Amino acid sequence: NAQALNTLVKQLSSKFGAISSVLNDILSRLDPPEAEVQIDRLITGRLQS
Amino acid sequence: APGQTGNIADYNYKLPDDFTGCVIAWNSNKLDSKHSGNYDYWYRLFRKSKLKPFERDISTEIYQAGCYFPLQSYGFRPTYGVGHQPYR
Amino acid sequence: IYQTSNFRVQPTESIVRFPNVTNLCPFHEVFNATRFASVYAWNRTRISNCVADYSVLYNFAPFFAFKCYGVSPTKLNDLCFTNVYADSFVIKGNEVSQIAPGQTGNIADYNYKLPDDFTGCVIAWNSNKLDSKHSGNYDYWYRLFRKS
Amino acid sequence: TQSYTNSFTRGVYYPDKVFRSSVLHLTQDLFLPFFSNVTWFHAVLPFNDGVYFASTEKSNIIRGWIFGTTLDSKTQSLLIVNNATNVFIKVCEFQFCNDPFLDVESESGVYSSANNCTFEYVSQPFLMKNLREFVFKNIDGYFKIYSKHTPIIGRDFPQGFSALEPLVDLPIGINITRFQTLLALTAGAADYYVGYLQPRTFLLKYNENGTITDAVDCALDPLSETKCTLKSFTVEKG
Amino acid sequence: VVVLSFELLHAPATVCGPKKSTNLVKNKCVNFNFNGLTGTGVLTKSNKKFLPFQQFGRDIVDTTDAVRDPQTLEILDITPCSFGGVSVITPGTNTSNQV
Ligand SMILES: *[C@@H]1O[C@H](CO)[C@@H](O[C@@H]2O[C@H](CO)[C@@H](O)[C@H](O)[C@H]2NC(C)=O)[C@H](O)[C@H]1NC(C)=O
Ligand SMILES: *[C@@H]1O[C@H](CO)[C@@H](O)[C@H](O)[C@H]1NC(C)=O
Ligand SMILES: *[C@@H]1O[C@H](CO)[C@@H](O)[C@H](O)[C@H]1NC(C)=O
Ligand SMILES: *[C@@H]1O[C@H](CO)[C@@H](O)[C@H](O)[C@H]1NC(C)=O
Ligand SMILES: *[C@@H]1O[C@H](CO)[C@@H](O)[C@H](O)[C@H]1NC(C)=O
Ligand SMILES: *[C@@H]1O[C@H](CO)[C@@H](O)[C@H](O)[C@H]1NC(C)=O
Ligand SMILES: *[C@@H]1O[C@H](CO)[C@@H](O)[C@H](O)[C@H]1NC(C)=O
Repeated sequence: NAQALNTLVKQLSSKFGAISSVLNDILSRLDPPEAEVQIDRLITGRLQS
Repeated sequence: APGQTGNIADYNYKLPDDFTGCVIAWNSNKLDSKHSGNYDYWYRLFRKSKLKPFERDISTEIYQAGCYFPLQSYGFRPTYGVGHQPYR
Repeated sequence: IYQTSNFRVQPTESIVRFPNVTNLCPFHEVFNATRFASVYAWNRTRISNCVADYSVLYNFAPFFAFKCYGVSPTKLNDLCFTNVYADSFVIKGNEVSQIAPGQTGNIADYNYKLPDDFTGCVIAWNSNKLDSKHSGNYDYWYRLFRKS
Repeated sequence: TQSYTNSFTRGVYYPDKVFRSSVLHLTQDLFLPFFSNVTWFHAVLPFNDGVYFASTEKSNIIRGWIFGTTLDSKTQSLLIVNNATNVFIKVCEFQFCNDPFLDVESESGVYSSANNCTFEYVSQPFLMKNLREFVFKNIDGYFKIYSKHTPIIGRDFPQGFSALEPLVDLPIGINITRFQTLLALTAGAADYYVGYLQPRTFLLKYNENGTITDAVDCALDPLSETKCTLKSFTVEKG
Repeated sequence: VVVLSFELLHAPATVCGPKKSTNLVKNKCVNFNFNGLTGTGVLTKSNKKFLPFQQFGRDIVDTTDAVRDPQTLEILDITPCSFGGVSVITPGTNTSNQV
C-alpha cells in the first residue's frame, strides 16, 4: 500500500508528451488555443494513472 | 483569428475563442483606396490596452499619455497591395 | 453518513521576490552627453546584458516623438530581446517625413538608409536649444547629393 | 609521452542545483565511466563532448586554455587564462599557430594578432600539495566549468571519491572543436592527464547534509546493474 | 533622432527589462513566485543546511519543500495549505432536518 501511493504521486512530474509538467508554466508562455491541446495530454495521462 | 494577440488583434476587434462563423475576404484595392491616403476614415493604432471580445469603443482623444488621437493616417494607394490594401 | 465535497483554505495575498536590480544599461552614457557622431558615421551603441529600465528615457530631454513602429510603448519594458541595435543622429525638423519605412529621399539613399522592417521605437525631438547655441555648428556636413 | 593509465572512480560532478538529503537519486547524463583509459600526456585534441583535466603537480602546473574551432583567423575562441588575481574568460582570439612561451613574465610570447574582444568576463581567480580537476561541457551555448581543490597526497592517482562543484556558466552561443593547454605555472616535468565523457546512467548517494558521497556505474558489471534496478547499495540473497 | 532596433537570436537573451519585488510574510497561506518558481503554501523559517550553489530542495517524491530567498540568502520551508474531505451526518429526513 505504500508503494502504490508513492508511484501515484511521482506520476505528477511526467510530461506525457507536452512541453512541460507544470499547468501554469505552459499557461503563460503559450498561445491560448495552442495551450488547449497541451492540457489535453496531461489530463488524459493523469486519468489513466 | 481566435487566440493570437498583438496590435489590432485585441486592441480593437477581439475575436472570441469560441468563434463559429466564416471569414471572407473582399479586396477591391482600386475602389476603396485613394491615390494619396484614405485619411477620411482612420484606425486606432495606440489606444490604452486590449478589450474583451465583442466590445466597441468610440471615445477618442480623451486619453493622453498619463498623444491625442492615435489615428496614424492611411497612406493607401489604389494599386499598392502590401500595407495599403483595403481588405474589407 | 454521506460525503459531499472538500474544504480548502484560500490564500490571503500574493508575494513576489527577485534578486537585487544591478548592472544598468549603457543608456546613462548618452545621458549628460549633448553631442555624438554624425548620421553617415553613426556611433555604434551595441548593448550587452543589463537591466532594461526605460523610465529615465522619457524624463531627460522630453521626446517629442514616442511612437514605436515595431512594438507598442506599453509593451516596452516587458520585452527581453537578445540585444539592442540603437542608431542616433541629427536631422532636420522639416525632414520629418524621412524617418519611416518608405518615404525614400534625401537621407535615405544618400545618407544612412533606415531599414523598412523596423522593430523598435521611433524617438525624435527638437534639440536646437540644447545643441544649436548662438555660435552654431554650420561646419557640420550632410549629404544632399550622391551617385550610389 | 602518450602513455595510458586506469581512470579509477573519478569524474563525478553535481548534475543540477537541487538540494537533497538521505536519498539515492538515479540520474542520466554525461559522465566519465569508471576504469577507463587516460592518456597521461607529458610532452591538438578533439573536443568530443567534454574532457577531464587532472593536471596536479603540487603548486603550479597549468595557466591557460584555448577552446576554439579554427584556432586562428577571426573565428571566436573562448580563451581562458588565470593568475593570482583574476581570470580572463573572454571571447577574444589571437592567431596562435605557434608554441606559447613558458616564462616563470607577461602575455608577450603568446599573443600575436589580438583582435576585437567581444566578451570580457572576469571573476574570482581559479586557484583557491594541490589537486586540480576540470570538466568542460557545452550545450545550448552554455559553457559550464566545474572544479575541486583537494590536496594531493599520492603521486599516483589518489584513489577515493570527489564531487566537482559548479564554478560558472556562460551564455556564449559558439561551437568549439579543439583546445590547447598552457603550462609551467628551465628544466622540469609537467604531470598532465585527460579523459573523455560518454552518456551514462549513475546512481548517486546524498548524505543528510547534501554532499555526494558515492556512486555506482550502472553498466560496469552484473552486480552494479542489479543495484541500479533495486535502487540500493545492499542486495539480499536471491 | 535615435532609433533602437530590437533584434533577437537563438542565443540566450541578454537585455531583460527591470524586475520588481515585494515584502515577505510568514505563517500565512499566500501565493509566491520565488525567482520564476511558482506555487502556494505557508512559508516558515527553515533549519536545513544548503551548499552555496543550490537554490531549492526536493523530497523523495520530487515535490518542492524548501526555497532560498534571492534578495537575502536565507532558506525557507514550504508547507501546503490545509485541505480535506467533508462529511454530513443526518438522520432520516422523514424524521428531522438537523445535521
Ligand atoms: C569584433 O568586431 C568585429 C567587427 O569589427 C566583429 O565581426 C563581426 O561579427 C558579427 C557577429 O559576430 C558578424 O555578423 C560580422 O559579419 C562580423 N564582421 C566582420 C568584418 O568580421 C566581431 O564579431 C567582434 N568580436 C570579436 C571577438 O572579434
Ligand atoms: C539586496 O538588497 C538588500 C536590501 O536590504 C540587501 O540586504 C541584500 O544584501 C542585497 N543582496 C545582496 C546579494 O547583497
Ligand atoms: C551632468 O550635467 C551637469 C549639467 O550642468 C554638469 O554640471 C555635470 O558635471 C554633469 N556630470 C557629468 C558629466 O558627470
Ligand atoms: C561614440 O560613443 C562612445 C561611447 O560612449 C564615445 O566614447 C565616443 O566619444 C562617441 N563618439 C562620438 C563621435 O561621439
Ligand atoms: C588502456 O590501454 C589501452 C589504451 O591505449 C586500451 O586499449 C586498454 O584496453 C586499456 N586498458 C588496459 C588494461 O590496458
Ligand atoms: C594578473 O593579471 C592581471 C591582468 O589584468 C594583472 O592586473 C595582475 O597584476 C596579475 N597578477 C599579478 C600578481 O601580477
Ligand atoms: C552536517 O552538518 C552538521 C552541522 O554542521 C554536523 O553536525 C553533521 O556532522 C554534518 N553531517 C555530516 C558531516 O555528515
